[PDB]
Amino acid sequence: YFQGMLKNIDPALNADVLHALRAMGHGDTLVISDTNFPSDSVARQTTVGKVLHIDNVSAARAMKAILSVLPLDTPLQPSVGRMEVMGAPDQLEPVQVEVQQEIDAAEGKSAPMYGIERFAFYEKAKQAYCVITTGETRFYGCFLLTKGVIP
Amino acid sequence: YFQGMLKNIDPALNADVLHALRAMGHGDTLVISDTNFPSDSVARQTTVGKVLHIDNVSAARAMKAILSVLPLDTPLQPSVGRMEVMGAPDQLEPVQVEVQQEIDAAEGKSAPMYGIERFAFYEKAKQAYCVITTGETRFYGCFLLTKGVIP
Repeated sequence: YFQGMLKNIDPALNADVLHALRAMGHGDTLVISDTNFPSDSVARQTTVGKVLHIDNVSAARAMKAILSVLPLDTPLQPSVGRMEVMGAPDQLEPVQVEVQQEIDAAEGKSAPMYGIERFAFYEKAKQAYCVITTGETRFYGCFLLTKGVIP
Repeated sequence: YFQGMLKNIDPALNADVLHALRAMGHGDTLVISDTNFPSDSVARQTTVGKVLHIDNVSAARAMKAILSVLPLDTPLQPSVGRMEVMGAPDQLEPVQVEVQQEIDAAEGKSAPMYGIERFAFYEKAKQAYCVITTGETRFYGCFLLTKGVIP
């Protein structure tokens, strides 16, 4: 839906998502979740308190939309966390490699995601500013972003 | 305050204003108000139901920020209304000429504001999606914008 789209802002960012992205401080986090993650329960614990959506799109498409406006904290710390595949900390899934492309495109440099164990990922998610769920059905399609700061 | 600013989005647009601008449909209206207008009472009647703010800035600075993201309905109808100076429908105040510059800059063509009588302006304001007040202290510093549509 293109309805109500604004000038030079990715139309996939709906009003509730734009609000969250703008209201977050430097160092605040958000989760982009797939359809598998328990987004409803986890979102109840976040600052926003309800699940936000970039619906029907892949995790990579969601990442592209979010990073088109959101600076990442890359100059100061690795700023996109991914889930670790069980028993294989270095393994990347197709859904994850696609998302990495969007991060590197937004940064204009290599910015590899850092791994987070499943349990730790859930606990970090509960401390996020918001959860933004997507149409991503593939396993391990969740990411933890840390907002940076524009000079 | 630059805190939390996003990439390529005028930082004067806070989260509540960005939300409103994105959530409005084609043909929805908003009021940019000066400090003189009864923004609190009028805003209670709008869709948003509370006064939004681009604080401390002039009406023209507010217009610049809003039009940096908001398409106007100019291809279809005159899309910025101004208050008519009492007994002088064609007269423009300094606050109004400044705002016209921002409109023409955003449109890249001449798009003269249309006049609205005081009483009509108030009644239209009550039907707006939102009122966004500013630091504009000068008289007649209120405007009625109509959202357009991007192809």
